Amino acid sequence: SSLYKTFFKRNAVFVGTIFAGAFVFQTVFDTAITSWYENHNKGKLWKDVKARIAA
Amino acid sequence: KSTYRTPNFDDVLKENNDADKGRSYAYFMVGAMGLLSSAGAKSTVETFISSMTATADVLAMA
Amino acid sequence: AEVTQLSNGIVVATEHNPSAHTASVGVVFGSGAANENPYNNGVSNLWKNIFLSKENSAVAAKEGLALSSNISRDFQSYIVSSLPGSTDKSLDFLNQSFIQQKANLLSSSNFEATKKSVLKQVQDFEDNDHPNRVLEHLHSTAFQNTPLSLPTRGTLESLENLVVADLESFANNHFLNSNAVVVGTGNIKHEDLVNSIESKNLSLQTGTKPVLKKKAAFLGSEVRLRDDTLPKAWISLAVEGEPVNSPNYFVAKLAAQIFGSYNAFEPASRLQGIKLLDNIQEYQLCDNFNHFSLSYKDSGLWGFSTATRNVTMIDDLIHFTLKQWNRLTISVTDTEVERAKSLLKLQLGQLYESGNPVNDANLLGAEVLIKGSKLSLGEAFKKIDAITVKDVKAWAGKRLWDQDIAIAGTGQIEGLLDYMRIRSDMSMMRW
Repeated sequence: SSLYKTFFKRNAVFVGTIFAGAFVFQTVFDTAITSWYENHNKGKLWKDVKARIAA
Repeated sequence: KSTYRTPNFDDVLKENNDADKGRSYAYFMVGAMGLLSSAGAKSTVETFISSMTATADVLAMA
Repeated sequence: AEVTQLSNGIVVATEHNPSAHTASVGVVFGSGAANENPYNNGVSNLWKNIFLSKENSAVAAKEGLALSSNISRDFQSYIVSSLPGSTDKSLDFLNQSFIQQKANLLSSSNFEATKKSVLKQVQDFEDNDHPNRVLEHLHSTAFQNTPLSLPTRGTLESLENLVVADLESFANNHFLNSNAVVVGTGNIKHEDLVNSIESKNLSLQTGTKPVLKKKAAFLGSEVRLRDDTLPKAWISLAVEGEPVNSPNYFVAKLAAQIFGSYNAFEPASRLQGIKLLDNIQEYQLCDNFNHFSLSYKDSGLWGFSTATRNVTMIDDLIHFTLKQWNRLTISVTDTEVERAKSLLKLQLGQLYESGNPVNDANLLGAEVLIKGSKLSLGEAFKKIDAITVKDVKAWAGKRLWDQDIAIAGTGQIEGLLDYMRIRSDMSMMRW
């Protein structure tokens, strides 16, 4: 896979880059999961129930 | 048998047309494992650390 | 200091030196053990042995000529030494053996007595010459199923099953004209020799070319010849080096000089300007070691060989040595490079200019067969002095850093750790 040799060129990924990528992942991954989860449960959430309420 | 006659490894050896083929795959795997672990460790540490923050029942607005 | 070479029908190469008492003449063929097969392996060595047979040797001794032959990987050579005056009688003996007696040397009484001698010869090697035995197996595993893997002396099994016809078949395919170079060293002039050669005509198998093959390739691997009865451990480890006629041919040789060679019993050796020695002398990790940059036509090997009685610390020997090599990519100093230049010149000089013309012939012959010429000793020094720290680093970062290795060893090697442990040391952790 030449896609690897463009970014890291035959060398292993260094801890600094690993740590940095981890912070990014944490945020991205969380939003992706929360989104899917809330969508999959559309109609049941409190957000949805509050929309059909007015007091 | 003569020790200079190296046994057959053809079934294991890759037809080297792409020299750094196994290396790129190994390093990607090693790198991805290192990434998901660090994120996992971070999340585990925060979970434990946050258990020590003010509990839901003690945040009374007097 | 002059490298003269001309072609008329055959390519003649010479290098004169008037101060030399003797003169050496010989033919060097562009084919060696690297041209053999796994099954006729040892044919070249066999040829060398009959050429030096009691019969052929006595004929030259009466005439006052001395015989010498050398079987290598990329080439092969047959040399006759004589006084500066008998420079003509050497050519008579050369032609008389390669055309006239190309059937008298191969008698069913001479061949058998010779085969019995190379058998006891190659057997003795495998039974006792552990350092060379290990170095030979290093080539064997490093270049497996490729030309450079075949050992020069051949294997006992391919040797004992060899016949007169195999010699002939090889001779009629490689001892050709287009795969040859006549060399002369000593004191004789170029014009002096070429005349005696261009005099006697006859082509003999002209236009014929040797068979082709597949390109040599390095394969990271190992062969472990454990033998707990031997009193030491002998190991050789290397990475893919440089082929002759490579831009980094000299950078590689310099790099090997940085770590150089060592002998724990020689007081002076323990004092060399080599950082690795601070680590290995504390617990005496080895009796000796020596680095090398072996170069051949298609490839080469860069690494080291070592011998040790400290069988429970072999891992420290390997570990300290590999940590030092890591340095070449990241922190080798100006003074280490400069020390290497000076010592490389001294050793390169002592090789190219010894008091022996037979060595000169082999060096000259081998060079002209590959690049069509010979780089003058003074030309080398210019290249050597031009090497910078930046060069060594660029080289190491390509050849040594996180690269596969090849390992071979014999004796008490239980302490030599697994491949991956050694391979992991070809680099260092960094942020």
